[PDB]
Amino acid sequence: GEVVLLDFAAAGGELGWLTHPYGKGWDLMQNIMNDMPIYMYSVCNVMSGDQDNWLRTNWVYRGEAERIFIELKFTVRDCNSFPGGASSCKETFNLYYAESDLDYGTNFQKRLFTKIDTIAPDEITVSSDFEARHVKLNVEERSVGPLTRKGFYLAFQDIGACVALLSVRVYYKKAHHHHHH
Amino acid sequence: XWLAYPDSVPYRPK
Repeated sequence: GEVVLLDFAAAGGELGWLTHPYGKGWDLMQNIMNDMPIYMYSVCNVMSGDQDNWLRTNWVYRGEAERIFIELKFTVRDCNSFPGGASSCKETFNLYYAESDLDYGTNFQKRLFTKIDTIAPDEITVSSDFEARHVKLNVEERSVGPLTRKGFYLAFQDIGACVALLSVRVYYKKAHHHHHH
Repeated sequence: XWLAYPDSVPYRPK
């Protein structure tokens, strides 16, 4: 009994989310070491001064949803992995949203967005695990509401972490929420 | 530089 409004991983790299600023920050990446390609939005501008990198979903039609659940899956590399140059590395990133009746398209104004939470990993990925291709996937969920406008955006702010965002699943929940088969 | 995820490369649908 979940109704899914957005599912990044299911979309196979095709959603073309907005990134700000032009060039520097979040980047759509692919990994093809498994049977099927994996997509993600990654950023890893550690050792590069202050970072303020934004990734914005497309507009999401709310429909009947009043309270949404936002499920994220992501990796974070240990700041000890990088030369002495966390004096220039963080292990969190920030989740934001904004409601609006109309889609503003390519006009992204971060001042319209409210922070939902700081997102922190239960497990950081250390270099030996990274080099062995055993990354530590984290799952975090947050809920937002009550929603009142025709739609909304989510956005992700990186402040200088080494993070890969592999899944963004937004749903609302009806009674009898279970699986089967 | 460093990558966030092993064996990842920039991707854009064509």
